[PDB]
Amino acid sequence: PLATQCFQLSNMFNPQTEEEVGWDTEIKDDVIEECNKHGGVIHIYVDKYSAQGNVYVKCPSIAAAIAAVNALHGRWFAGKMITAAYVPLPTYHNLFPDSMTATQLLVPSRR
Amino acid sequence: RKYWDVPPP
Repeated sequence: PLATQCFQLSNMFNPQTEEEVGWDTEIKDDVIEECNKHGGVIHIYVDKYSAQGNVYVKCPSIAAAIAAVNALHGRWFAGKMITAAYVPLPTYHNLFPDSMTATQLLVPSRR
Repeated sequence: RKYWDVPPP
């Protein structure tokens, strides 16, 4: 598959077994913190409804996304193996139009 | 909080 600025993480959680309030905000912060070791994030969306446990990410550049996908794919997260896969830029922008103009690097919500 | 690189129990 061809590398792009965007990718999807899968198997990050099971929404049916997530009971704690603001659990998706904690997942978001886990992804931002981990991608700061690479090139950062400009857009993130935690899918609270798919059983697959999907997280959508947009990096500031294709190089930043390659660094993040290579480092995150096949990792353990909360005792489960996660998959990282590229998302074509028109597919990502159709899902998240507000990500088209995103430029600012995201900061985690928690300390 | 530790979830990254945590293998199954």
